[PDB]
Amino acid sequence: SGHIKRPMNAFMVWSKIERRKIMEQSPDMHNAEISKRLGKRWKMLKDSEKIPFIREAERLRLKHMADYPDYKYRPRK
DNA sequence: TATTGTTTATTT
DNA sequence: AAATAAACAATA
Repeated sequence: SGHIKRPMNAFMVWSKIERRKIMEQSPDMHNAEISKRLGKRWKMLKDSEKIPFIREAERLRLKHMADYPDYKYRPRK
């Protein structure tokens, strides 16, 4: 459609993988509960444990700049 | 139907 | 200038 999406931050990068894991082990589980539990877990994670994901987001961000150099975030009502 | 981090938009 | 609001990325 032409709309350029926001880069995934570290929490989104981690959430994708962990949501997939919870889905594989515990299917038939509602997405709101999964988000609540993922938020709690992420808040418990040590900063160092978060390093791979943070950097990964940054990597994606760099790619975003290369793919859409004229891009700026524009939230609209 | 919810979550965190990031950015812009709005109100103070 | 600074506190607050609000949009939004992936996903069942």
